Amino acid sequence: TPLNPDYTFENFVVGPGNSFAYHAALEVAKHPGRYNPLFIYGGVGLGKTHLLQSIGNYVVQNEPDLRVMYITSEKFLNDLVDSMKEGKLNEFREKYRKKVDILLIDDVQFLIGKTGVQTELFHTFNELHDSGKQIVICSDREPQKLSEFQDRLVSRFQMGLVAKLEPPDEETRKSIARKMLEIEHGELPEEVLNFVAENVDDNLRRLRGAIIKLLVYKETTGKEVDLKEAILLLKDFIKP
Ligand SMILES: Nc1ncnc2c1ncn2[C@@H]1O[C@H](COP(=O)(O)OP(=O)(O)O)[C@@H](O)[C@H]1O
Ligand SMILES: [Mg+2]
Repeated sequence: TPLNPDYTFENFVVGPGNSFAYHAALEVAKHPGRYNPLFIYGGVGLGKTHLLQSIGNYVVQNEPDLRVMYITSEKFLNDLVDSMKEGKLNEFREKYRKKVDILLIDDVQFLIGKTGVQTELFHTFNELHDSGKQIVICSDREPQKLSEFQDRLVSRFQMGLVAKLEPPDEETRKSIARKMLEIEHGELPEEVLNFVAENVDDNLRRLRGAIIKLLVYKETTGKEVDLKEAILLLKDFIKP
């Protein structure tokens, strides 16, 4: 149960592009089991992971005694592979069903082609679901657009909530960048913050990247960040 201290509902700025996703997520965490399952989808750096673990953290705090499980489709892959090699299929099934009340799986696009794993995940889903265990799945693609995927699994993804994250607008981006700073206990000029939150618009992974890059500079160069200086430092965040 090692979740990220930052990935919480409170450090999530809401905006037209992520509002619905954020509420579904929050709602699911307030009533684990009521809406099974929750499948969040969106492109890179849009809050999937962050949102996914918030459900985790929120539940760890308001439902102290409740087995919460976060995981990457990839680990679900790597763990199975071993289950087969090491020979203990049980240990695996005990770990991902018998001993979980809430199961959060991130980046499911990793299972494309991996029909092997796809099959085992399928049942894990059904057993957890038939016993009211909350399931949440994050994907960089929507159920349909998920290539090389077992229809039965895919149709399992839809029988619940389906929310889509979309990149935020400039106004909302600046707010995210500001809340990003708090979390890093940093600080920047009200003209640098702007320039960054206005030109590092690919995704939020890079937005934070830049905001940290600068902080690292303000660490070494004890002086400070000058708008011009920032632009030199952030070359690879405007045209990668
Ligand atoms: N709505 C948001 N409000 C504030 N910060 C956000 C928001 N969404 C994402 N972030 C920031 O971006 C990072 C998470 O990006 P992430 O969710 O992992 O991208 P992805 O969903 O593509 O994996 C976090 O560290 C967080 O600080
Ligand atoms: Mg992710």
